[PDB]
Amino acid sequence: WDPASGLNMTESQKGKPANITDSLSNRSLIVTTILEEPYVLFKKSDKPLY
Amino acid sequence: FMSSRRQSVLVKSNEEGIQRVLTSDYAFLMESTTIEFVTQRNCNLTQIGG
Ligand SMILES: *[C@@H]1O[C@H](CO)[C@@H](O[C@@H]2O[C@H](CO)[C@@H](O)[C@H](O)[C@H]2NC(C)=O)[C@H](O)[C@H]1NC(C)=O
Ligand SMILES: *[C@@H]1O[C@H](CO)[C@@H](O)[C@H](O)[C@H]1NC(C)=O
Ligand SMILES: *[C@@H]1O[C@H](CO)[C@@H](O)[C@H](O)[C@H]1NC(C)=O
Repeated sequence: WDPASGLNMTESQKGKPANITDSLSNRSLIVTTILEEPYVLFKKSDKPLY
Repeated sequence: FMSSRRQSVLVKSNEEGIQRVLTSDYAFLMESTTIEFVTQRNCNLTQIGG
């Protein structure tokens, strides 16, 4: 510890390999999709649609 | 159809819903106990469905 810096931990250890697993996740699956009548068309409304 | 134009077609009362049927071209959705009262006091309106 050092009052200017803070905790400079030398944590950085090996005694056992990493705890469970890392993260592979959502990825949101972007879809290439054009607008075209009645397959994909815009909505009309009064309040703004975002 | 109604949520797109909530300013246009949706009204504030039963009275303002009957006046827009009598003047405009409109299909106001009442409850069946105040369709029976309107279609006796005014013989130019009707109940469409069941
Ligand atoms: C007879 O038909 C006419 C037109 O089809 C209607 O009367 C008018 O309808 C228009 C709708 O386009 C309204 O804007 C007018 O206000 C109506 N006239 C009146 C005097 O209210 C209605 O279907 C029928 N008119 C009758 C039975 O008087
Ligand atoms: C923390 O300690 C290491 C150990 O040498 C040093 O190299 C480093 O400059 C120190 N400070 C920070 C902010 O990492
Ligand atoms: C329905 O409307 C017509 C014309 O607008 C008028 O005769 C009256 O208001 C209603 N008809 C009847 C029979 O009451």
